[PDB]
Amino acid sequence: DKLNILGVGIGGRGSSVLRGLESQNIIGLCDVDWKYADHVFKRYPAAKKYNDYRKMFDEMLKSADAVMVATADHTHAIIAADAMTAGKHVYVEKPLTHTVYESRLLTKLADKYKVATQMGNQGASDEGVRKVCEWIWNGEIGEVRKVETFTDRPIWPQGLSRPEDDQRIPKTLNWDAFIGPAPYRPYNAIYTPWNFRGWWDFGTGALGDMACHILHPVFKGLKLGYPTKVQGSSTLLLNESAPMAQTVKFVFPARDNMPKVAMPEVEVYWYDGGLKPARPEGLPAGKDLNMAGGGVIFYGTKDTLICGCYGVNPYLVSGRVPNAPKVLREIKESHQMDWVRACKEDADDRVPSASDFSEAGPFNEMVVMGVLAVRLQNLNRELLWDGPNMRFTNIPDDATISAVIKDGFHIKDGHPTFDKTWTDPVNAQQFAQELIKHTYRDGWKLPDMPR
Amino acid sequence: DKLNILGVGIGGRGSSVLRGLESQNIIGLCDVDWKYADHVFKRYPAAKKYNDYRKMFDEMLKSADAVMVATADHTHAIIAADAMTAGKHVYVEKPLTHTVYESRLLTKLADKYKVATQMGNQGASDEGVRKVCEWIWNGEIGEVRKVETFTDRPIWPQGLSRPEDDQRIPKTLNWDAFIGPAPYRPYNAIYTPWNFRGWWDFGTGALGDMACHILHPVFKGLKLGYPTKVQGSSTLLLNESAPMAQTVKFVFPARDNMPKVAMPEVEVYWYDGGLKPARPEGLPAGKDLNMAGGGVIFYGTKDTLICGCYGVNPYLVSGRVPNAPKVLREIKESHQMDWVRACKEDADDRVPSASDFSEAGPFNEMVVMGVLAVRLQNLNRELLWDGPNMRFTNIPDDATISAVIKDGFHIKDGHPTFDKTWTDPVNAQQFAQELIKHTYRDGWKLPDMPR
Ligand SMILES: NC(=O)c1ccc[n+]([C@@H]2O[C@H](COP(=O)([O-])OP(=O)(O)OC[C@H]3O[C@@H](n4cnc5c(N)ncnc54)[C@H](O)[C@@H]3O)[C@@H](O)[C@H]2O)c1
Ligand SMILES: NC(=O)c1ccc[n+]([C@@H]2O[C@H](COP(=O)([O-])OP(=O)(O)OC[C@H]3O[C@@H](n4cnc5c(N)ncnc54)[C@H](O)[C@@H]3O)[C@@H](O)[C@H]2O)c1
Ligand SMILES: OC[C@H]1O[C@H](O[C@H]2O[C@H](CO)[C@@H](O)[C@H](O)[C@H]2O)[C@H](O)[C@@H](O)[C@@H]1O
Ligand SMILES: OC[C@H]1O[C@H](O[C@H]2O[C@H](CO)[C@@H](O)[C@H](O)[C@H]2O)[C@H](O)[C@@H](O)[C@@H]1O
Ligand SMILES: OC[C@H]1O[C@H](O[C@H]2O[C@H](CO)[C@@H](O)[C@H](O)[C@H]2O)[C@H](O)[C@@H](O)[C@@H]1O
Ligand SMILES: OC[C@H]1O[C@H](O[C@H]2O[C@H](CO)[C@@H](O)[C@H](O)[C@H]2O)[C@H](O)[C@@H](O)[C@@H]1O
Ligand SMILES: OC[C@H]1O[C@H](O[C@H]2O[C@H](CO)[C@@H](O)[C@H](O)[C@H]2O)[C@H](O)[C@@H](O)[C@@H]1O
Ligand SMILES: OC[C@H]1O[C@H](O[C@H]2O[C@H](CO)[C@@H](O)[C@H](O)[C@H]2O)[C@H](O)[C@@H](O)[C@@H]1O
Ligand SMILES: OC[C@H]1O[C@H](O[C@H]2O[C@H](CO)[C@@H](O)[C@H](O)[C@H]2O)[C@H](O)[C@@H](O)[C@@H]1O
Ligand SMILES: OC[C@H]1O[C@H](O[C@H]2O[C@H](CO)[C@@H](O)[C@H](O)[C@H]2O)[C@H](O)[C@@H](O)[C@@H]1O
Ligand SMILES: OC[C@H]1O[C@H](O[C@H]2O[C@H](CO)[C@@H](O)[C@H](O)[C@H]2O)[C@H](O)[C@@H](O)[C@@H]1O
Ligand SMILES: OC[C@H]1O[C@H](O[C@H]2O[C@H](CO)[C@@H](O)[C@H](O)[C@H]2O)[C@H](O)[C@@H](O)[C@@H]1O
Ligand SMILES: OC[C@H]1O[C@H](O[C@H]2O[C@H](CO)[C@@H](O)[C@H](O)[C@H]2O)[C@H](O)[C@@H](O)[C@@H]1O
Ligand SMILES: OC[C@H]1O[C@H](O[C@H]2O[C@H](CO)[C@@H](O)[C@H](O)[C@H]2O)[C@H](O)[C@@H](O)[C@@H]1O
Repeated sequence: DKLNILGVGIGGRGSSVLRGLESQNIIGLCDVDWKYADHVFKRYPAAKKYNDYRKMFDEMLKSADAVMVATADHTHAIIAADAMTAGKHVYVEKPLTHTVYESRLLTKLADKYKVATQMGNQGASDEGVRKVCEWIWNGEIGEVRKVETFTDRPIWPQGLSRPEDDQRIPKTLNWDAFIGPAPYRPYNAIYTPWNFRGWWDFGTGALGDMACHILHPVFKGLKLGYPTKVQGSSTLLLNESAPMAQTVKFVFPARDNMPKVAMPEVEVYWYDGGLKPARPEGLPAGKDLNMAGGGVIFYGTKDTLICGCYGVNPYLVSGRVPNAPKVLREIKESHQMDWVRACKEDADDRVPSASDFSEAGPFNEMVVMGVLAVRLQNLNRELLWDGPNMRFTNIPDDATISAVIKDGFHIKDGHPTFDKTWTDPVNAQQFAQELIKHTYRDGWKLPDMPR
Repeated sequence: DKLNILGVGIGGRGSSVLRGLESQNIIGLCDVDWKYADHVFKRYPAAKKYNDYRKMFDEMLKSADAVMVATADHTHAIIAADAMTAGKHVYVEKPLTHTVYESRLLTKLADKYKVATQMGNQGASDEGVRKVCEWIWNGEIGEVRKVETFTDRPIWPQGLSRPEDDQRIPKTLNWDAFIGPAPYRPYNAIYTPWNFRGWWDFGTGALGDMACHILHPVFKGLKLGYPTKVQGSSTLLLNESAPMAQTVKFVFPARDNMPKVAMPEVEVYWYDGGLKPARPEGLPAGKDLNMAGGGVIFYGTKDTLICGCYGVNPYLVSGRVPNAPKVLREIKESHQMDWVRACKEDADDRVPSASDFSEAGPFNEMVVMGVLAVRLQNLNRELLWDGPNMRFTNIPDDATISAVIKDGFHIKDGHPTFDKTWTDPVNAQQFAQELIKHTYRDGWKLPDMPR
């Protein structure tokens, strides 16, 4: 007796996800690009097709139990939020949302409406993260105070300028439903499909593409919540496009200790774009820190624990392979079909799936927080974050922010010229508020925060 | 009595340097590009002009006392080396050489021939580095075990492909004398004037352009020598062009202690291309780490000492202005005219200038060693360096190296493609030997290492 699922954003990842769900009932499909997406729609010949989720939701929500969402980052929130208010379970690809306010909105709506929820970081349903947690929690490495994490991404070009040409909107593409709540701009294929990753207003760069896969063991294993301090630096930082390489450093406060391991204040370093943490003491020359596209090094007082992306293949530098007590549930079905199971339990008995918004909500808040760190970098200050009120506490009321628009380097009869164009300065406090909570384009509205 | 000076590489920096020496006698000028450099030649209308340093040296060495060198990096060594074997003092812009072997060659030749020498890092003759040394040496910050250094450079584009079109050699440009001992290639104006910085075979990137200015306080003040370990990582690493941004980590061994401060094993971090060290504890929010294009943070057991590029404006995080005994020679003449003075002293009474190759020789070896770190990065290992024999000790003979030639990312009706083209693998041990000591193109010969 099957879940009725609507899909929204089916052309890319959404394709393989709907594959997971096929046992069920795909009854409605909604993509904005009927060309990129065609292959999928006619894999599900029985599903009424749409190209604006709001027409689909009007007609078809009354016939649906769940909603899968694999759109570009900046619309996940508003789609998911409209579905939960309607009583509907939602799978939502990672990253969960584009902003911090949105992540917190979703966490609070999941709670309020009592609906199965799942972020699309599927390495949360794998074995490797269960072994990292069961080991740290049995004190196998001791107290953890410094963590280093990295990806090799971006592997596409970032550092892009807004295209200066024109291009007409294809007949197959609903360019307005794509912009959604973001600020409107002239269409170009540099923005979709796929390449939205490197654009501030749509994607979250390497952070959004890879950090939810890489940092999930660090967040669950150290039972992290809100950080207290964050700082970032990067290669040339532009106003519309993410940079080629960034370093971010977070600091989290001490948490309750556990019986076999203490949970002190921990510093979490993130590197990407080629940049790597320096090699741990004890690690063999020649062992690659990258496994499946990234690495984590937990520096512990008694030993050093290393894993790959998706938490794969954890090992201790010393050579010891612990045999710690089993504590986390072993997920037997897939990452998607576990979410399905959760949808069919009554709210009162429901065993949440591995990426329920209760965990992934706050987790995404840390990933997306790294964006704020990198863009506010010119403030030249550890940024102090108050988590419960979603604001920095330590930005002066008269400091300002300016980004580079375009680099103008050129040589001129041998002598060089370092021209550059910069945006108009805005108030740093308002800049920041707006990265944390976006002002939605007219005709686009989130549901209210509860509580 | 006046110094007879030849100049070699006069168009760019060489211009302002010849300005310093004007009090003397500029009798010979040799540039390869008679167009870029015309302005200079006719500032010194009496100087026999050449475009190949070896013709000039034949005709005019027997008439010269000294030789100024401000060519592109990769020829400094061979020019300087031929001058010193002839009994001639040399000023040589920074970086001193392109390779480590060359730096060691020059240090040993200065010693053997007893000639005044000066590297062109003029911040060595300035005040701020005397204050950093007099303070460290008087225990004002205590023992230093961790140093962080950075520049905002490169401020020009690197990450370049060999140009695919052709241009003809102007009549004004002796493109062969330019290549010198480097491997020959078709001419293009992407290679000179000025822009050679971004090309492995000619320049050393941001390292060569800024690190001798930034790291000179760290080397002199901690009385460093050979490091024992290095490692590096970077953005996209190409086979002919330096990258957008790099991080290097050096480790030096403990040195003799001084009366008032101990000299333990110290780690030196280097960042560039926008990447910055995390902010020190104690430092005011808002205060910029960059001063005159870079920053140095000496982390001490009792206090934190910060300076800018060229060692400018050293301050302690605490707020104290120490008042340490004066120890280093206070340079009253200019950076160039001090070297001149040194040339006119008899060898046995010569007070060396502030950048005599006895110091700058080893100093450059560390700067240029950061290149080796970045290019050997794929070996996935802390590299152990044996200084006295100029080789790594921990590169396997089985292992090989491959660089990216050009990135082929493109999207194609929405579906993306991650092509990249790679060089043919070469033996890693021989690759490295050759970066340390280049094999000179036939017809180009360094002097022997002295016995
Ligand atoms: N879990 C993983 O392994 C994983 C892998 C890849 C992508 N993702 C995530 O999944 C999401 C999709 O990325 P992708 O590479 O598949 O993108 P894509 O652009 O390749 O495909 C997304 C599809 O959504 C459609 N779409 C976009 N905006 C829409 C909107 N507003 N309304 C309706 N349809 C819309 C697009 O036209 C396209 O067909 C992102 O959040 C991404 O980071 C997760
Ligand atoms: N001390 C500093 O502040 C500083 C400043 C600028 C440059 N530099 C250094 O000085 C050097 C030159 O830099 P630049 O910006 O003047 O370069 P440039 O390319 O602008 O000028 C170099 C000049 O030398 C000529 N030349 C090049 N190769 C030659 C060769 N083999 N023989 C003879 N002439 C040759 C060139 O045509 C040009 O006339 C580099 O080593 C660079 O790092 C140091
Ligand atoms: O009227 C309450 C809700 O009814 C539907 O959902 C219920 O039944 C679904 C079928 O199993 C379950 O998936 C769901 O958990 C139940 O609450 C509908 O999904 C909701 O939108 C209504 O709010
Ligand atoms: O997280 C705790 C500390 O971890 C590091 O140090 C521990 O582990 C090292 C090897 O991984 C050992 O050198 C050392 O003995 C341990 O203390 C790190 O050195 C510290 O900065 C962390 O606080
Ligand atoms: O960087 C873009 C994507 O990288 C990862 O995806 C690739 O690697 C996975 C591991 O083999 C494959 O399953 C996947 O099919 C590949 O494209 C990452 O998992 C994605 O989320 C990124 O978008
Ligand atoms: O925490 C201070 C230590 O710094 C070095 O090592 C720590 O951090 C390194 C990463 O840059 C790791 O390689 C190392 O395992 C960490 O403990 C250094 O090894 C030590 O002298 C310091 O204790
Ligand atoms: O990401 C949202 C927008 O960010 C940039 O714009 C802000 O920053 C400018 C100065 O750095 C201000 O002039 C402007 O008011 C801000 O909105 C970017 O330039 C925009 O295009 C983005 O949409
Ligand atoms: O792209 C739409 C608007 O963006 C900027 O404004 C947003 O963010 C501001 C802070 O930088 C807020 O003051 C404002 O509420 C937001 O709309 C820009 O300043 C506006 O001029 C644009 O319309
Ligand atoms: O005739 C012997 C040397 O002649 C030159 O050197 C002398 O004259 C110069 C005047 O200051 C100085 O370079 C040098 O210190 C003197 O030795 C020539 O430079 C050398 O090659 C000869 O040994
Ligand atoms: O140079 C050796 C150590 O330097 C630092 O330690 C001192 O400086 C810190 C602030 O810059 C102090 O807070 C710290 O407590 C001092 O001991 C550095 O923090 C250490 O990592 C180095 O071992
Ligand atoms: O990276 C460009 C160059 O930066 C420095 O030089 C600039 O700034 C100096 C003082 O700020 C001036 O003397 C000089 O005229 C400027 O070009 C640095 O000295 C150079 O080596 C760099 O190449
Ligand atoms: O050395 C272990 C310390 O880790 C941090 O230490 C360094 O980095 C800080 C910020 O990036 C600096 O302020 C500090 O001076 C460095 O030692 C941190 O200071 C502490 O939690 C640890 O002692
Ligand atoms: O000095 C740099 C030169 O080396 C690079 O190529 C070397 O390494 C290649 C693989 O990365 C080998 O195939 C080759 O034998 C080596 O010379 C670079 O590719 C060249 O541009 C430079 O001449
Ligand atoms: O264009 C550069 C010339 O040298 C290259 O070879 C050097 O590096 C090799 C290892 O990568 C050494 O084995 C070799 O002896 C060196 O000369 C290149 O392989 C040659 O084709 C070029 O002539």
